[PDB]
Amino acid sequence: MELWLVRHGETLWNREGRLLGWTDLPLTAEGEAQARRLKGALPSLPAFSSDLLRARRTAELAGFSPRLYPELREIHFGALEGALWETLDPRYKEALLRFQGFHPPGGESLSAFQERVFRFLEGLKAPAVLFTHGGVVRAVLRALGEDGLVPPGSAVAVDWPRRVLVRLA
Repeated sequence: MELWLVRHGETLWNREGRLLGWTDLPLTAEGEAQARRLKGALPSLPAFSSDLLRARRTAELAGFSPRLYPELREIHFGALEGALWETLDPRYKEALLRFQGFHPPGGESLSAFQERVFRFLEGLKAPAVLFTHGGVVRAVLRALGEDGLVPPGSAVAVDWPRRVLVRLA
């Protein structure tokens, strides 16, 4: 089934290479500009969005009226929220780059995170546009034999659960 996965527009932390999970950062002015550029470029399918501000706002500026679901949230980084990637302990840095065996203290394990993501996709009955986060898009791409840290403000279409269709940046 055609699913479009859209990563929220830029926030400050995205520029500054900071871990951003459940911290509810707003879009920057450029992030709003990115979201507005998506309007009309994405098919007007029914929309769903993470309930975090930057996802909700991206959906709105993109011309959608999404239903909110906490299952589309980015992974919770717990004590690592806002952690500087530069000084991130090597054990976490390695786990993230590899996207496996990662469980930030006080936050969500990669396994719990991916389970809620894939189980949300399980409930979709028709093609939809999902406003969500980089970790969610990466979980899907990796399962489909590809990878990618898609930029903020961009989207990927996939034929769940079979293959990736197109990356729109």
